[PDB]
Amino acid sequence: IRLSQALAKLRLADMVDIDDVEEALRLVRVSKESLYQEPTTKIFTIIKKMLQETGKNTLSYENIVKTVRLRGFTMLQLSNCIQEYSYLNVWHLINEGNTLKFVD
Amino acid sequence: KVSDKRLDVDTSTIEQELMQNKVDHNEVEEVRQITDQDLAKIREVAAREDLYSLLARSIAPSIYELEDVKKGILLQLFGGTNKTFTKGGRYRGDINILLCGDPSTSKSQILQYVHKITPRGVYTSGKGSSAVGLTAYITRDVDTKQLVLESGALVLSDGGVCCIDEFDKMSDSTRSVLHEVMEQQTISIAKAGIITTLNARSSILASANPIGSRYNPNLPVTENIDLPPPLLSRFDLVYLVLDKVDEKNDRELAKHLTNLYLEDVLPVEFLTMYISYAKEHIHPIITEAAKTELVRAYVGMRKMGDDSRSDEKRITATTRQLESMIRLAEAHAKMKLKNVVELEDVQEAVRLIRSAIKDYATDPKTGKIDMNLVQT
Repeated sequence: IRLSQALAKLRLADMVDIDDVEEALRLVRVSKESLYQEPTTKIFTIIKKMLQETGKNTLSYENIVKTVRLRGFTMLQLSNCIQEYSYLNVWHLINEGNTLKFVD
Repeated sequence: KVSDKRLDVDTSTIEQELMQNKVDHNEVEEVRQITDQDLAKIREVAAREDLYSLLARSIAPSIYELEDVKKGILLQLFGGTNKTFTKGGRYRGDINILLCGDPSTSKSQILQYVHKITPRGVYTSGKGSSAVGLTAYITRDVDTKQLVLESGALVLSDGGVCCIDEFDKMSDSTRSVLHEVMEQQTISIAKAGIITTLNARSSILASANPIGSRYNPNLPVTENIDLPPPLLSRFDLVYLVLDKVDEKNDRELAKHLTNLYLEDVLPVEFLTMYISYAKEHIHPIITEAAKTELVRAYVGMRKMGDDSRSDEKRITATTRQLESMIRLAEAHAKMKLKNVVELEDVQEAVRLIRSAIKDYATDPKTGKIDMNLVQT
């Protein structure tokens, strides 16, 4: 709201517009784009290796991060992997990011 | 010494000044005048069926928030019944509230609003206070060039509300002085020039920041707040303010906020007038039917988690919780203008105490909260 108000004040207007809100949304989104500046199957094979050598459908997320880091990867890579195969309905991340559960 | 938009001072603390003013024939008026049309309005509204919701709604008419949070502030304003024994020994009715929870909530506005509605108050930060700055000190007067004694933060807050923000960021030396103010409502000073006991009859309203980014439902509460577990039990109400992502709550909050940047409730004047009337005239006294329920509730609360006491998972129950139930029942009775505390008051008090700590969603073995069950 404050950013849209600032842009409106720069046009010397009285009403606030929608092109002003779009400019604020593009700034808030652009602020964090250096984090996405650059693997999915290789991390998938690693995660399924440690589900076997365990037994159950649950798997602590903290251990996943630690094991994947030692192999050598980036945290962006892991995030891209979890989401992608979360949309293919293979697993879901429950308990606010604490455990990983494979659907059947 | 009056204002339409603020509350009237507590007559329970200035009894002899009222007597002295009449003997001195000074017509400085301390309390406000009530005409009979307005007093008729008072009982006309006090008869309303939805008094409790209406009062809670008009407390902060610009803070879209749970009514449970607002009801605690409303009952804090009324305060418990002050009792005086004729063999020495004073029991007071001050309520103490803690607002823990994620950042990016409206806790900060509640403290400001309460600062500005109570007649006497001081606003303190966490890492900006000293024991000397809270109790007393000696200073040089540039007029007479002599040394005089001056009051501190907590003594200036006598008969009012003191708001401590960022309580968790405060040193153990500064937290030491609050124990006596939360136990006996006094302070004892033995310094060069002064050896005496001072009256600090103040209400405490504190907000604390959780460790790390956000509140973690997977850990117990004692591991989320950087405060010794024994200190957490001195507060009458502990409010866990949790953030959940839910589409109809978000929609309502966004519409609420956007409606303010364009161009029923009780206005400020009438709310303050009603509260002052109630705080001035009526005095509630408890009955046996309430005593039965109070004892039953305390025993039930203690029996719970009897095994989970060695491990600090939940907040262990003490006698201060019994006294908290007494105080809240008396405050709810004072609201609605009764002189009798019936069973409904105790049931409402226990309901509120459990609802604040979110005990309707906590696993008594691990200390974890199911967020699927925390509804807005």
